[PDB]
Amino acid sequence: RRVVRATEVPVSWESFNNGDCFILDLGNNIHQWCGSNSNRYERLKATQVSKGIRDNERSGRARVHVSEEGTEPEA
Amino acid sequence: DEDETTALVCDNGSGLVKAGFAGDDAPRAVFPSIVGRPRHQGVMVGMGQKDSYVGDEAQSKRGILTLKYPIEHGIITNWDDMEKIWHHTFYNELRVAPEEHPTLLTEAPLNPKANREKMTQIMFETFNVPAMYVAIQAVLSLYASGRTTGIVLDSGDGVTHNVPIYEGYALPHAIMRLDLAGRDLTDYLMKILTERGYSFVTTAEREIVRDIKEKLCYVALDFENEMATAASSSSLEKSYELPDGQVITIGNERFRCPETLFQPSFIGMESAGIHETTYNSIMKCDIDIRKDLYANNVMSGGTTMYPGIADRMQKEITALAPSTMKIKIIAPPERKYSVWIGGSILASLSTFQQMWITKQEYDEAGPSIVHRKCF
Amino acid sequence: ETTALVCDNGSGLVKAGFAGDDAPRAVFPSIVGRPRHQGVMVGMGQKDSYVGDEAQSKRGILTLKYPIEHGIITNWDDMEKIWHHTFYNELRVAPEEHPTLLTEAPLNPKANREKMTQIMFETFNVPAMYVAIQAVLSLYASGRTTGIVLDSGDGVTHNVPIYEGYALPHAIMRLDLAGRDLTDYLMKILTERGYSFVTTAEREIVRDIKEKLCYVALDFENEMATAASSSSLEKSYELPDGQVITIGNERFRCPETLFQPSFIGMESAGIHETTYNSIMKCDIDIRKDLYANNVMSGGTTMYPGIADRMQKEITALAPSTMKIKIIAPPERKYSVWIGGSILASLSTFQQMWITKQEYDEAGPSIVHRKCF
Amino acid sequence: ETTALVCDNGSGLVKAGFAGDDAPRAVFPSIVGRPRHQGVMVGMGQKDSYVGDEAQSKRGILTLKYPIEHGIITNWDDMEKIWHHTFYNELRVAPEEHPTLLTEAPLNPKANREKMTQIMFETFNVPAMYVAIQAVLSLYASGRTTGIVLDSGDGVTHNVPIYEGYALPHAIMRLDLAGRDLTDYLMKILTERGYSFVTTAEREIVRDIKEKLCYVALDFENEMATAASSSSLEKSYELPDGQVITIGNERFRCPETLFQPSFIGMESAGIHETTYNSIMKCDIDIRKDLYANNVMSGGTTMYPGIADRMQKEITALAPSTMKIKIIAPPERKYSVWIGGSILASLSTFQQMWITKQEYDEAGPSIVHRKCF
Ligand SMILES: Nc1ncnc2c1ncn2[C@@H]1O[C@H](COP(=O)(O)OP(=O)(O)OP(=O)(O)O)[C@@H](O)[C@H]1O
Ligand SMILES: Nc1ncnc2c1ncn2[C@@H]1O[C@H](COP(=O)(O)OP(=O)(O)OP(=O)(O)O)[C@@H](O)[C@H]1O
Ligand SMILES: Nc1ncnc2c1ncn2[C@@H]1O[C@H](COP(=O)(O)OP(=O)(O)O)[C@@H](O)[C@H]1O
Ligand SMILES: [Ca+2]
Ligand SMILES: [Ca+2]
Ligand SMILES: [Ca+2]
Ligand SMILES: [Ca+2]
Repeated sequence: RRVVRATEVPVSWESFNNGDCFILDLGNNIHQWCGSNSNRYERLKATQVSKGIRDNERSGRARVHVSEEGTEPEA
Repeated sequence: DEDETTALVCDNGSGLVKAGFAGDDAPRAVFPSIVGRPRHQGVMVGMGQKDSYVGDEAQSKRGILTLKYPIEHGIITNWDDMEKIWHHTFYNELRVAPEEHPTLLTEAPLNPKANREKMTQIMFETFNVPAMYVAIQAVLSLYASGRTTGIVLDSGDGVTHNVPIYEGYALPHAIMRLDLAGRDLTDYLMKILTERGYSFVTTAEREIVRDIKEKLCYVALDFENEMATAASSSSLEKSYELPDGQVITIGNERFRCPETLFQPSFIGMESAGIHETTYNSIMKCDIDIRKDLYANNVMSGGTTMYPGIADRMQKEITALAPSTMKIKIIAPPERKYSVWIGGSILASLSTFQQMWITKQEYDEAGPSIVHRKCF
Repeated sequence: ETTALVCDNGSGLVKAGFAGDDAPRAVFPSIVGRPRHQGVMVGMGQKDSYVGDEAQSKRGILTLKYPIEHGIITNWDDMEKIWHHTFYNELRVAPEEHPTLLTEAPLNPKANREKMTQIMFETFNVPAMYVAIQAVLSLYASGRTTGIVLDSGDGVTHNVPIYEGYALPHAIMRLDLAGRDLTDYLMKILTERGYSFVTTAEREIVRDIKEKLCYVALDFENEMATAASSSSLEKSYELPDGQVITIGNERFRCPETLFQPSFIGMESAGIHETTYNSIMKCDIDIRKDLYANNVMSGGTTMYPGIADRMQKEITALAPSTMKIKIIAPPERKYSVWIGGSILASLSTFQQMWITKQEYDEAGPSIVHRKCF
Repeated sequence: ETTALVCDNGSGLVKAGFAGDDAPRAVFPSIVGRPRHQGVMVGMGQKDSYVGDEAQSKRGILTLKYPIEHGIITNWDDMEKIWHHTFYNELRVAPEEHPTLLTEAPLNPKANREKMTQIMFETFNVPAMYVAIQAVLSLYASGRTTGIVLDSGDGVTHNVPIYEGYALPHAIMRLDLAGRDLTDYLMKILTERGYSFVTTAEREIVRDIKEKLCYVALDFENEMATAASSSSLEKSYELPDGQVITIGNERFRCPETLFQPSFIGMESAGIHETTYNSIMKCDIDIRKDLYANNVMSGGTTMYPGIADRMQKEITALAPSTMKIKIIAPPERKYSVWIGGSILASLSTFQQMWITKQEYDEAGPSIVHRKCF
């Protein structure tokens, strides 16, 4: 809510909930999934962590995708 | 995290004023920006007959008042009435003294400079706030969505503008503005309601036509097939109840009114629709950043609250763009108040405290400090 | 115990990694970008200078400057930014532990060598350092000790004769056209089809068109005849806006600027006969091996048919009493790094390092006597 | 016995007249207007397409489209309407009797040349035809055979070096901003004074404001300082609805987009250094007169003070060991037509015509061998 943090969670559909936000890292493609009940600050933190993990760990050799419910890509 | 603040966010849009505190999830006072003055003879002495009514009480007594909007297509016209509006929203709605609270205000792009100097002059001299900032509405709407890359189509009651921002950097040469919004849709609906014999001339009748536009109108997916369906059958007709007890019915006028947004030639303007305005807003940007801007179309404002406008927008942009591109359109359900929500974010950020225009900067630099600090 | 670093500073493509590896760990273009619009999304990690492939990603909203032009270091602060991005962001290592091996252009001025020594030893505080030459390290990458090297990267083209594992400074020659000038030529000859590319942001798009779709014609005039008559060689490319362009005779006209410099107006010689001009400047008795080892290096040797056309053009104008072969390994675009990796990992390279304490009581002049 | 015709098809202003004259007979803007409302009063001369200055007269009730954009013909049927309106209504001549001379932009695609040949021979049935270049007729109007020509009209700006009476195609460059983009930038920078112009009907009013009240500042920052401090340069204009606008510092900020394209977000070079970029691309021997003959042409060279600012900007970044002079004749907005009228009226031009029977047994390909 105020102190927003990231935690590594194992890769499964059961780990997803609607109240938080999620960052799926698949190498050259990074997907940002936002919940419907997710708020403003963790959306901003998800965007900031996404641009950080693109431009620092991969040095811009990635493409960040933003999606929500119903608009999930094929990846 | 982000540090606390005692700032106020006051979206002073063309139809509504949305005022509240920074850090909160919703604006505390939402009320339409009108000033009502009586046009009838007051024969009953006493009982507090005011010379002017402001806010929601002006909506309550609108039959015996003439109503004026001091904001006309984003430009503030009558400064005394709009000063009365800020006095009402500081003292009567929020019930706070502005002397110990910074204030954040909103403005459309490509407004005249004299709006910014006069807004600076009445905020610093009259109310004596300790700080001020003014920001673009579409930047604040993109703050609300949480994204950084995207084109925002912000359409209030007076101004409909396209702003593309790639990463953190806006492109000022690609800013489009069109004076086609809910005022002109309300006036066009008032024109086409005479085809069924219903006459609406006064300002309270303009408020009633605004209510029927909010409550019944919708965007058709394809205009000619929906016109043939409405001509063939009578299933599309719907009813509405006047406050005096009369009942009216409307058919094709449900979808002919928002079609002015996609075809402005109904009201005599040769400028093209909002879809082509979005398309050449994308085309005026340079070639490397079209891919991300197609997939992050964001709408905001009450004028984007029609049902079915996202599907028509998707079909028109999918027709205009080349077929290999994926086009995604973001329409959150809280997009009416997204300007204020992003304002609460931007007032609540820790970085922002070294961009407040303080009192001493205004005293040393005149009202022209705001163009060197803001935008 | 510690591992050395190899860093090949190319004119438009810099390679880096650890010693003892069969491929460079990071390949990224040496581009320093600066923003050209104002950042209204404040507090969200906006930077005054984007460097490396990060600048390549958001290349539309930046102006891009090359710190090395024509193989020679010119802008030094941006070059230090390339080094800071290379050590700290790319390789993710501290420079204080690892010795660093660099590569220099042939016939570099000595002041550039002294300043490379000074910003390596002072700014990053390396424990050991060494400088070496592109072309002889490409020859060690070819497994040979005697031969000509045509090193044609992004800035210049160098022709280096080497005998007994050492270059011959009278006979290295320079020809100033490479893939940057080919990109500008392709930028010129797409205007007749109606496609416009005028700024530095879409120059890498034209470079990608050059990399994906180009080939060297073995004979040029009949290829004009077949391209004018038929349309079998016309192929399409997908721009990242989604517009599809189509390329006909301009696919192979762009390699031919190397053989005909008068396509872009300068009076100098083509790439085939300048090797003849270099090899006539050498001594007679060496030439029997010196023609036989035709080492090709650089990323502008990736074109298909460059070897057969090179063999034909050398065989036309050399005397007919001698056999000519052209060699072109598949890893010759990384061969300078492969040479740096094998030289940094040797059992005899520990005494050839320039240590910190040797730099302290000699200053920036010990690099001349040891890198020699 | 018959008289030839000169027809310079500008991107926003088309000129036409008879050969051998000191001025073009008809100058009118190249627009095609179409009605946007329903004509309820029938039988009173309503047309489905107004063309020429007639569309400029009743421009309030029309939508306007430019058939030529960026110097290149795009919409062809509207261009046929333009040619019909030149031949029949303006000049009041039958096209079957008079030969016609045409002008094109440099680096014109070949298909446009063939299509101009095809519609000029088939539709109107001319007896003779010839196609020339803008810049060579601009140089012939100046009485020179070697020089740089800056043709900056309404669509595009061209820098063309010409040596020995012929252009150098490797050094011609096209910078794509002109008076249309200046009109759009002035349309942008009149909003802050509260004046709103949006549609194409009032774009011509902004063009008239740009023509009547603009000037190039010799130095920009002190001009901005004196505009901010005093009010001696603020002047008024009378709009045709009776309202009076006033303009201050925007009088000189809008010519400065030619020197600074970053005002409209274009990353490309300013107008002074692209001529330098053209002149280094020429050969080293022929620069000495080429710097001396600085020929300015086009309607957007008619600002007061553009020549002195141009002299200052060239003299700043050129080497100081040579003299820069710029010529600017007062008739330079019609100089293409003057060069065409001199060229058509000669005693050696009757053999250079492309006659009808030469078009018959060659098709639309004889223009590739005769207008060169
Ligand atoms: N497949 C390809 N086809 C065409 N050109 C290519 C290809 N691959 C790379 N290039 C070009 O090769 C150049 C990069 O090669 P290389 O890495 O050897 O150069 P460099 O080390 O930066 O240059 P220099 O030796 O001048 O310092 C660029 O101009 C690039 O466009
Ligand atoms: N006095 C003036 N000051 C500034 N601009 C002017 C003036 N007179 C004309 N122009 C502008 O010059 C342009 C037209 O000039 P000109 O006739 O040379 O161009 P053109 O032949 O139509 O263009 P192009 O060569 O690109 O085809 C228009 O933009 C017009 O507004
Ligand atoms: N549900 C709705 N359907 C259609 N239009 C709406 C709806 N709600 C609000 N509007 C329109 O939005 C306009 C005001 O929107 P908003 O942007 O919130 O206020 P402002 O324009 O003052 O900033 C009104 O003119 C109204 O016509
Ligand atoms: Ca949560
Ligand atoms: Ca609004
Ligand atoms: Ca190299
Ligand atoms: Ca012209």
